[PDB]
Amino acid sequence: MSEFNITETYLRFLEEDTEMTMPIAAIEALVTLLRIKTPETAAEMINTIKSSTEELIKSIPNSVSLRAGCDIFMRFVLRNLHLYGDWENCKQHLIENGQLFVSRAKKSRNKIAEIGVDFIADDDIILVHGYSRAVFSLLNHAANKFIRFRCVVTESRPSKQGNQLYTLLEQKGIPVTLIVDSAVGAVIDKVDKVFVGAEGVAESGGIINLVGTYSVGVLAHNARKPFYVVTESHKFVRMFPLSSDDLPMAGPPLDFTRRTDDLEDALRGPTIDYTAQEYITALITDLGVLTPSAVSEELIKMWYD
Amino acid sequence: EDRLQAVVLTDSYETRFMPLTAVKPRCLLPLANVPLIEYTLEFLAKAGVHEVFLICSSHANQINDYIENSKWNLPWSPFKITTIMSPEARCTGDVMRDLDNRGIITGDFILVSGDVLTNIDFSKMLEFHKKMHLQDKDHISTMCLSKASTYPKTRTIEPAAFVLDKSTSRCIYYQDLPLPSSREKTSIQIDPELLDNVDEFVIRNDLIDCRIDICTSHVPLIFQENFDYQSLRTDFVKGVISSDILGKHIYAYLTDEYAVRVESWQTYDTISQDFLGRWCYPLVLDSNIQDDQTYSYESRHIYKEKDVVLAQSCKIGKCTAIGSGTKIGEGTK
Repeated sequence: MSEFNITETYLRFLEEDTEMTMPIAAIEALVTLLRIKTPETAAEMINTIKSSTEELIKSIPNSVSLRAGCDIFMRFVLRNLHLYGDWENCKQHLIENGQLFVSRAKKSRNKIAEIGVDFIADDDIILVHGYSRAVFSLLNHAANKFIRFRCVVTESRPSKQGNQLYTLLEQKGIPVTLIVDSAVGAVIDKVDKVFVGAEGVAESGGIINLVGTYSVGVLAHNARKPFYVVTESHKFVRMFPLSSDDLPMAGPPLDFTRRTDDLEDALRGPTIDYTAQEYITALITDLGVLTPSAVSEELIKMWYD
Repeated sequence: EDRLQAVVLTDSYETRFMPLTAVKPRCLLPLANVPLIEYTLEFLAKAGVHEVFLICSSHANQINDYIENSKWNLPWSPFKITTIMSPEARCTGDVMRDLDNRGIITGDFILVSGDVLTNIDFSKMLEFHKKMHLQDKDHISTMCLSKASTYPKTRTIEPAAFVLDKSTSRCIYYQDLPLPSSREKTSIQIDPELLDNVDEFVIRNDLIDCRIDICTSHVPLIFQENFDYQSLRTDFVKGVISSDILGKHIYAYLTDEYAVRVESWQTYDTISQDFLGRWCYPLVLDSNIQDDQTYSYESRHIYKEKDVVLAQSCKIGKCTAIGSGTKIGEGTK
């Protein structure tokens, strides 16, 4: 007898492997939610997940990649309840689909590595920023193809992830430097291509991942380099700003409260930025390469109704 | 007009490439990762021919099996392909007369001696040859050649000097120019008795030889009973014009662009780089026709196939060409 909310199902398998990421872990928790708890009626099933997704937003309010996972699972079970099976087969007809994304969204990243080959060409110095793991699997395919390139890793401050990526692919055997994020503007002229990855895509095409992907994006547009971004086909959320201000973590990005005893002072600003359509130029899906205008329409094609 | 016959002969420059050539002919040697049989064959595929006639005076067994592995024994080629075996040291012209004693060749047909490489059209050569037909019935042939304009004396093996007409471009006489580094044998001679009906005539040097001549079937019969001619232009184009036969007109032809023929490795040194550069427009390397290659072009004349393992920190300079199955290392150049 589980409850699927916090850790009695969900945070079990987040300590199982750091190959599954946050939103499909919620998708893995949401598909097994109605699988065991199948209350033989179409009404309270969706009322179970509306209780369960809204407390899951309440569980971690500042991991809005989960909110994209909370978004499209409702978009999954809506059309899966469509084809009009009167809930008779649609109990089984949903769970015979069932384990799709643990067989399909797990193979997002290698399918990204199938079609993201011909971006990193011969002798491209590559600017990466933040642990967006689809980039590394694209770089895993690049080392396994023995195609020639180099790599440059920025910081990820304060999220520390840039120190991991230097250790992650030096053992793989790529010539690489870790650079500070402060030294982007004096180095970007030698840099030719640049790869990042969003935690979620907004309505105009959003980069809702890290602290300064918009900073390195607006550098690259004045450098006039193709600012690519690597993601997959389950990373879409309706949450869409008008400025570069999303929901913050807890407070406004200009706090002026004081240090009580020894409180952290680098952690006063934001941790999530926003980039509109203007500064990206292409992105990757499991559907294929995608222009920043088509990422608006496919995020609206089944979203208005 | 129709039925474009031809005759292809390799195996005259075995003297030239003697550290090589013991196991394979000169024509089998790779210029840019692929040999130079098919450089001529695709060029007379451009000619719109119907049949060829090979001459293999040596290494005859390893010619046709390569043709058996070519596209030319498969029935959509422009020509059916025929070979003629021969024993060794069967020089030029004596290959013709025995073939003339066989006598398959009818009408107009294509002499390609040596091994050639070019970009010239087949069209404007031939109505120029038909213009000679409409200007003369005692005509012989039209010898198309290029113009090595900025470089005399670097046509390596033999320097060829030609004198021809202003208007009709009838080649008046041939005399072989000596070695240009040899400052001693400083005299040419042209007998002015045969200079009657020209009176304004052009004497040149820079017509680089490529032996690409086309002619009617009457002039090998003229060449037949004159069995004491052993070369193409060292003896026969002189004696046909040095007043011995009366009233026979051979023409040449000059073009303003690329046509060349391999003589030595120094010719193999130059025109390989000219073909690797864009000096062989339009016949370029990324066409990838022959062993249906996979070359992709990059700037500063980079010819890489697929399956090319390029290592880190190895600079690739200008004018290079890389096939598959290759692996460069670190720190090479």
